[PDB]
Amino acid sequence: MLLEPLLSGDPRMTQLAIQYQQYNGRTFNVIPEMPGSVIADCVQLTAEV
Amino acid sequence: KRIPRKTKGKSSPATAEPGTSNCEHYKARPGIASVQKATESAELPMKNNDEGTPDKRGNTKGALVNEHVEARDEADDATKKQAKDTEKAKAQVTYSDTGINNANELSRSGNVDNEGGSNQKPMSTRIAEATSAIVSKHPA
Amino acid sequence: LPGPDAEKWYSIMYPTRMGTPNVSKICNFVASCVRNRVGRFDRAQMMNG
Repeated sequence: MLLEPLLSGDPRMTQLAIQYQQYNGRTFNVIPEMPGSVIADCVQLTAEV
Repeated sequence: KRIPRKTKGKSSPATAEPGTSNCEHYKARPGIASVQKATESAELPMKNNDEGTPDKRGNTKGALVNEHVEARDEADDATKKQAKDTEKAKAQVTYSDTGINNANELSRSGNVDNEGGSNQKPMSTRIAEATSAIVSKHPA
Repeated sequence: LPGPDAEKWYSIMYPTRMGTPNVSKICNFVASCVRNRVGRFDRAQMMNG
């Protein structure tokens, strides 16, 4: 596998996050902040070219 | 040089040496082969869930079946695999028929597409039909 | 919609889809139509895929 569970309808994503809730409605969102990515930077560079 | 690939992609004086002497005299105390055979049981990665996913052409791959029925039969198949792996006639650790009522669970299947409709007709045939509806030919 | 024959059905279901080449009465109707009112325009998605 690679990227395959993200193909399960609505692939138009922005960022990934996983969360749960307690019993009293309080939740805990965890959003990992991505670093800059080399292949996407190269795709933007060759798009400029 | 010239490394192979797993998958196709695009192209279709005197040396007395009194130090060491390696013969015998220590046995493996939990057992080398047994502990490493457990390790290569545990080494294998997870098998993929390619159900309800687009293929190359765009059609959702997998069999046409209800989502909840596919989840329940998938728990059944896991119970039978657990029975064959513990080598009993019944898996003692069972995944199905538990005390938890789980009548709302859904595992992905080939019934539903990405937009949200059914797959009685695949997406390639649906697109080809919707564009073959409007054609025009030469006059006689 | 399912069935063995699905050719005529798109033209029957969507009258504003055809082109307007001439000053026939059918095209006189279709050229007097709005265009953002065809097909799907609303859904209620509750589960991921």
